[PDB]
Formats: sequence, C-alpha cells, structure tokens
Amino acid sequence: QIRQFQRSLVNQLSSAEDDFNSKETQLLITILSTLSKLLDPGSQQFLQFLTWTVKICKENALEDLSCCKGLLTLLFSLHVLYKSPVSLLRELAQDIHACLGDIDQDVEIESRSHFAIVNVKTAAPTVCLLVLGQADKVLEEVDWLIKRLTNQTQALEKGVILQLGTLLTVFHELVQTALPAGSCVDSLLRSLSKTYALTSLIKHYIQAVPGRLEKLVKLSGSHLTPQCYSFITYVQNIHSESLSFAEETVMAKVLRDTKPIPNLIFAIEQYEKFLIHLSKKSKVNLMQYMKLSTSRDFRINASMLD
Amino acid sequence: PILDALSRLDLDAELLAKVRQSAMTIVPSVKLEDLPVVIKFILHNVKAADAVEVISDLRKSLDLSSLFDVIKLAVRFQKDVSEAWIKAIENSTSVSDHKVLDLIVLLLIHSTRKQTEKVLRSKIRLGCMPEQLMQNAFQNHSMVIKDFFPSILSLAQTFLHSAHPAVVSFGSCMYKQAFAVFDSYCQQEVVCALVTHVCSGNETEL
Amino acid sequence: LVDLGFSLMESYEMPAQQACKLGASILLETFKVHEPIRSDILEQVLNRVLTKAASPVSHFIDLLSNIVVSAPLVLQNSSSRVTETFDNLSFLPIDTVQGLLRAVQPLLKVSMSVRDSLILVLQKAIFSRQLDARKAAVAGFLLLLRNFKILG
Amino acid sequence: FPVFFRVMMAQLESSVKSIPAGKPSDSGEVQLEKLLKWNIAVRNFHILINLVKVFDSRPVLSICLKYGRLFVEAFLKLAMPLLDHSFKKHRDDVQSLLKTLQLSTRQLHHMCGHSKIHQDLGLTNHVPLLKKSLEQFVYRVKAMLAFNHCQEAFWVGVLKNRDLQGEE
DNA sequence: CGATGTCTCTAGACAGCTGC
DNA sequence: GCAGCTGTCTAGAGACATCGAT
Repeated sequence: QIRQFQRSLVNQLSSAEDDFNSKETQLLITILSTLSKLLDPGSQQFLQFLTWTVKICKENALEDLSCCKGLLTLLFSLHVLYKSPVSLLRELAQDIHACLGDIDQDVEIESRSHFAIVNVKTAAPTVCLLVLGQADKVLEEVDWLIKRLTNQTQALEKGVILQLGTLLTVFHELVQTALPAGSCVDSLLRSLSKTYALTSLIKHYIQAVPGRLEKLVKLSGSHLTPQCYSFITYVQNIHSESLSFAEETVMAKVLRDTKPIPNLIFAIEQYEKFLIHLSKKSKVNLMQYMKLSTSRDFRINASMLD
Repeated sequence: PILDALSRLDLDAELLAKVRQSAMTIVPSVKLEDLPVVIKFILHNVKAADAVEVISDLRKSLDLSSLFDVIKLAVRFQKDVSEAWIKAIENSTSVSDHKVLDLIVLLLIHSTRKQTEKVLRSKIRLGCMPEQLMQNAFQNHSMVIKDFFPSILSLAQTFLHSAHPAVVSFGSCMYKQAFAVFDSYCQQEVVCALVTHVCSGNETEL
Repeated sequence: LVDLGFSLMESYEMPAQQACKLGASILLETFKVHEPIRSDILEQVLNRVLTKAASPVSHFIDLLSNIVVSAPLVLQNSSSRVTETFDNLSFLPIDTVQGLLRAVQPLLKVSMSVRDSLILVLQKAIFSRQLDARKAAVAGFLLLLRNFKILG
Repeated sequence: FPVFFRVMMAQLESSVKSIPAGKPSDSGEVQLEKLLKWNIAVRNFHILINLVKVFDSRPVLSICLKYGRLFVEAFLKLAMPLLDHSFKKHRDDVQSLLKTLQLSTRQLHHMCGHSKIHQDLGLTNHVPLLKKSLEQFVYRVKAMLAFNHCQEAFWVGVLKNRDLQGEE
C-alpha cells in the first residue's frame, strides 16, 4: 500500500514547484506517517522503506515548511523504535551548523550538505525546533535510564555514556550555530539547562571513578561549557538588535528574552559544583580539562545617555 | 410552588437571572422547613459563575439558624457548586470567623477532597480555626459523624506533622470530643485507629 | 483485590488510561472467578458510578456491561439494586444512560419488575419540561422500543 | 571578627529589606528621599566588602558569599522598582548609586572564583545562586534602562576574573 | 495550582510596481 | 493613457514558554 503512495510522492515531489499543490503533499506525507505505524518490527520492508525516506531526504530539496516538518516527524516516529535516533540528530545538527553561519562569525564552516532539505531558509525554527524537540525526548528517557541506574548495572552505564557522548556532540555542534532571534534561541538556552541537569549521573556516581565517565567529563568540559558561554556573549547583541524594533510596555520584551540566561548560568555551576564533590571524594582531579568560570559586568554609557 | 414549577420547566438565561436574584432575596425570610426546596432548586438547576457569590449569600442567610438533612442531599446532587463552595470558603474564612456552617459544608465536600485538604492545610498555617465552634457542632449536630468522613481529617495530622504541631493537638481534641456521644461501633473504630497510632509511627502520635 | 480496584478507579481522575484498563481487567477477573464476592463487586461498582461525571467515566459502564454479559444473574442475586440508579437522568444523561440501558438490556427483558420501574420512571420523566430531562427520556425511549422483540 | 562580620551583614541586609517596596510614582518628594538611604546602604556594603580583603578567613568568606547574595537579591526586588520611575526625576545620583553597586558586587565574582579554585566543598556551595543573582542584576539594569527608553546606553561586557584583591 | 500572550506561519488582499 | 501584474500587510489558527497563584 505504501509503495503505491511512495510512487505518488516521488512523482509529485520531483514535479516542478509550479505543480506542488502543497495540500496534497501534507496529506500524503501524513498518510505514510499513519500507515507506517503498523509495519511490524520483524520485517525487512521496514528497512528499505526507512532507507528510502533517508535517501529521499538526502536528495530532495523542498522549500515548503510544513512539508519538511511533516516528513521529518515520520522519520523520527520510525527511527525511534528501531535504533538510537541520536545518530540522525547529530547528522541533522551537522547540516544546520553547516547551513547557517557560525557563533563566532570568524571561522568558516565547510559547506557540507548531509541533507538537501535543509537550505538557507529551512534551517529556521522549522527544523531547529524539531531537532531540539527530539533532543529533549532523548534527554527525557536518559533521565529514566539514570533513574534506573540509581551485574546488569554495567550494561546500563555503557549505553548512557555512549549516547550522552554522541548527544554532547549534537549540542556542541548546535550551540555553535548562529541561530536567529525568536523562540529558537530560547529553546536552546532552556534545553542546555536540561542536559546539564549531566549532574544527576555525576550525583549518582558519588556513591562510588570509571574511565569512561572521566572521558565524558573530559568531553563535556571540552565541548559544552566554553562553547556555551560564547552563546551568551552573542545572545546579548542579537536581542539588542531585536529590541530596537519596538513600535517601529517594553518591559515584557526585556524580561522575556533574557530570563533563560540566569538559569543557564545556575545549571552550569550546579554541574560544576558537584564535580568538586567527586574530585575530592574520588581522589582524582578531573578539572584540568575545563577552564575557569566567566562572568560579565556592565558600565552604563553616560556619555551617550541622551 | 413557583420555583418547583420552574424546576419542572426549562431555563432561559434572562428570566433565570432575575428570578434567581429574587430567590436569593427570599431564601432566609421563610421558615427553615420551607427554604430547603429553594436551596435544592438553586443547587441542581442553576449553575453559573455568579454562584461563587450566590452561595456566599446563602451562607449569610443560613448563618443564624445553622431532620434538616435535605440540605445535605441537595448539596450531594451536584458537585460543581461544591467546588464553588470550596472556593467561597477559601475567602469566607479569610474574613468571616469560621462559622459552624463553614466547617460542616467543608466536611461534606471533603466527603464528596484534595482541594478541601489543601484549603485545610493553608488555613492551618494561616488562622488555625478556633475549634470551640466545631466542638459545639459535634455536641449538637452529631447525626452525621460517620467516622469514614472525619477519618481523613484526623489522618491529615500526619501531613501536619512537618510543622505547626498545635493543630495536631486540636485534631486530637476533636477526636476526643467525637468519641463520647454515640455510635459504639464508631467508637470501637476510633479505638482501632488509636491503637494503629500507638503501633505505627514515632512516639509523638503515640 | 477489590479494594485495590476501587481505589484504582478513584485515583484515575496515557498512564491514567492504562490505570483504567488495569482496573477494569482486575475487577472483571475477580468478578468472573470469585462467587461469593461478585455481589460485593456489583455493589461497589454501582456505588462508584454515581456522583462521577467530571472525569471520563465510560469505564464504569463498559466494565459493567462486560461483567453482566459474562454473568447477568448477579443483579438478581443482588435483588436488582439498579432501580435506584434511575435518578441519573439529571447528572449527565448524554451517553451514560444509553450505555447503561445497553448493558442492562437482557436483565430488563428477563425481569418484569425492573422493566416496570423503567417504564414508570421514563413516563414521569418525559413530561418534565426540562431540556435535560426530556433528552434523557427520549434517549431511554430510543432503547426501550428495541428492548422488546416480536419481529419473528 | 567573623561574629562581627556575620551580625553586621545580617543587620544591614535586614534594614535594607525593611525599606518599603516598589511604587508606581505614587508620591512626589519621596523618589529622592528613598535614594539617599540606598546610597548610604551601598556605601556600607562597599565598606564591608573592602573589609573582606584584609581577612580571607574561611568563615568570613562563607558569611560574605551568602549575605552578599541575599542583599543583592533584596536590592533587585525592592529598590529597583523605585529606580525605574526615579530615573527620570533624578539622573546622576541614581547613576552614582549604580556605580557604587558595581564597585561592590564586582568583588563577589572574585570570591566565587577563589572558592572554586581551592575546591572548598563547604564554601563553594553558595557559588551558583550568587552568580545567577548577579546575572539577574546585570539584566534587570537593562530592564530599568528600557523603562526610560535608554537602550543604546547599556553595554554588558566580560568581567576579568581576579583573585581576592589580586589578579586572575 | 495553569489562563494567557507571544510567535513560526500560511493566504489574501488591494495596492505598489510592474505595466499601458 | 491610465490600463496590467505583482507582495508586504493583515487577520487565522495552533504550539509554546511563563504566564501567575488556587
């Protein structure tokens, strides 16, 4: 049944932009997302269909927004019961960073294209909110795994460290993205506060040290915190530019675009604080990897007061 | 009979409003055997946002006078007005001095729960509800004791053991008061709860 | 088991829907195999359905239908305590009355007393000039006509 | 000293908190009356923070971290609403109060860094909340500047980490 | 406890930039 | 010659962050 629907999509998607009839595309994409639900796990047709929607994603370059959003949901509603989606999320984050600019706007990211769907336009909240939506889901179940972690214990720690290691590579390549203003920035700041709450796994292992966990903090120290603070030095100017477009009270738009920043600082230090407890107790110094905490001050420019 | 007919008849908003304000104006003026049909009508027939203060008007009407179990059944018939009653006693106790009818209807809604006990804890931390009134209530209105309803009220002491231990003493006092009236089976159930208390838990409730 | 199920329906109000499913399952199992307590189970479920309309309460009617289609004689064993339930025409008779009558259809048919009670309650309900009461009356009429079969 | 330091900070913070809360320009001649109070309050706070520099005793730092955080939070909650309306009535004196506050609270980040460097378990426990409160102050100043349409007059800049009365 | 405002957007319109 | 066509502006509707204490 899907094969005939597959034929309709491949013919319709390959058609010119003048014959896109978006209403048809949304329904046919959703019709697959509903019919693909009941495909059994123990079938090969699961795979060639799954590799087909991946290969259709690698090749096709669709500029519609709801079309991209709907199709991605299907891919993430099926690559959630077969394997670990973090491999896909990383690849999506690889493309978003390549597609958009850079957080430091000084070093040029290589113009790679893991997916052709993500263009100069689709890297907008269209995709960046879905990726962070999936990333939140992965972190949500990891909390359950961490809850379960707190002879079978060794196996649990293997996956969590491996997944979080991949998950950290996702956010590291995603926090370096030059995100536009709006809710996409706000989601990243809050989601960064979630992944750090890394704290619970550290908090559990206080009961014990393993080399794999040390490598994770080595990764976390060298991939998240120094890059994370660079984001805050950037969000301050993108909101200053966004705040000039007021009536062109404001108190709503000043205590709403900056609220995540204090919370992210607190999450970093709380994770940083529990490293102190482990470093002393576990008789191993694991802080040479990371750097000193950075804070910020101001000086009201009274010269340009009026 | 007019309100009974309008109960039988359907409802239209414009007339319902004026007739219902007229009813509220004429609830307390009649003998205690006559207004219960009016209260039952406004309970199971009328439901609106203004009920949150109409029930306060009813509380003021019934404040003085406080066998007459028809009001309880009328409140049983509907539950949304009971939630409105909880909302009203959230602020009625904030101004009025916890009349006996307030605690009676609070027991009734707690019987028919989570919001009631949240309100109870809040006013435990707020004003501790001088319990002489409820002592008089258990002295005169013991016909609705039925320990299953005040059992949760007593076991709320366990949640009230984190702080404010005086309210635990007040709960002990009111279980002492409720024991010495009637209901020998309820008395033995109370003794069973007390031996449960001396068995499980720390030495405080012991 | 029966206390656990009673408080399961109490604590319901998706994990809550799964809790409803588990409670219905355990209640049906303990009703099907336990003889002297099935009357107690029927009394508990009859006392639990009343004064419950804000939360989705379709579970009560559906498990009642299942347990009466598995064992219809329990109500007569309970001396037909469903007569008091006829007052539900004022709480929420949008779908609960229809499902309840659907469930109790065979026991209304076999038992003449409950049929007489139903016809009299609906006869006094129909001429009540309330929209809700008339809706309940017509809903009951929709079922009572097909309750009795003579076509063949 | 540490007993004196504890009681002095506690009393100063309590007196600062006891000041009446925010008001939407309800009364004239009060928006300047209730600014000299906070001027002398921040003067006292700066004096105490300077007195920290001579006595680096661990209980002294433990007191200072917590009570500086509490005083900063109280300032943000109470004085700043007054500042929103009083900025138009009075311009330089409120600015001077802000300069004094930045002069004082800038040392608290140095104390947090020093606590983190020495891995003091019993002293680093207060770092995160204080750092969050300092960031909250940094951005609430932006909010106050927005209350009077002064948005190009703000510049949040990186703070160079320093040792207690030292460097780095 | 959670009603509410804020925001990505998809289209339509009549109105500015094509034209005429 | 003022007849044609070409697009940001505005209202629809739906999802989210904090909205503001119960």
